[PDB]
Amino acid sequence: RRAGYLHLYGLNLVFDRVGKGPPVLLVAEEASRWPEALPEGYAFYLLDLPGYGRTEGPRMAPEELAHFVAGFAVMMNLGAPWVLLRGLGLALGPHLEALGLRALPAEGVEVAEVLSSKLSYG
Amino acid sequence: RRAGYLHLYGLNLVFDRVGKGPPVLLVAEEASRWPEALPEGYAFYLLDLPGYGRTEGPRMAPEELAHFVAGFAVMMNLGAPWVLLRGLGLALGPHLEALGLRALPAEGVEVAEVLSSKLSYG
Repeated sequence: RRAGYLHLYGLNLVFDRVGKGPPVLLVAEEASRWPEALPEGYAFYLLDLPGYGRTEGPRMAPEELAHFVAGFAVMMNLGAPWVLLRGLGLALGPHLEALGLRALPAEGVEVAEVLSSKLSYG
Repeated sequence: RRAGYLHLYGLNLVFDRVGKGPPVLLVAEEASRWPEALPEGYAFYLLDLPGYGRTEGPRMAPEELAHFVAGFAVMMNLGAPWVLLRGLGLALGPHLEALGLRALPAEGVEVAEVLSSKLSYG
């Protein structure tokens, strides 16, 4: 696994990367909320949202946070990756949708099962 | 006015730039639709939308084009710049606002009057 950061909106948003394949954003308060073994075949980006984990920043409302996530997708040239949500991430869902990013709640369910359900044979 | 380019969403969006200060996006089909003399104090970015002028691209819907504009702003680290509209650009207004950018119609007015009026009156 690997850590890195993107300078965006005057902040340095820290995140973890791992895997190769179509890109998928994993969004919770921070990378630590995704402990499960992730599946092969996808380029995962685990964001630490501003104000949590390793990303220094102020505490912002859900809609402001959603712009940081939409901002991340375009600045990293990920196009329109799917966004899995957990914890504080859940509250971003509606806002992400309005920004053109499909949001998939993954609270209490492993990433491997989510990507399979919403993709695998059906 | 210095010409430039930004690779975005697979395309090379050409734009003209002039001025220093708060950033301001002038969006119409392309740059030459802003003949007026622009006021000092703003960093103006005049876009040639995909498919028009110097920007090679397919004909896209207004909601799709609003995405390019938003993409341009975060990509160029412009924060939340106001977007003045003219011609084709006017159709983008609603979608732009929904993406978090304030759109101002500049159909009949020269940019300087639009900005001084919006900033000073009301």
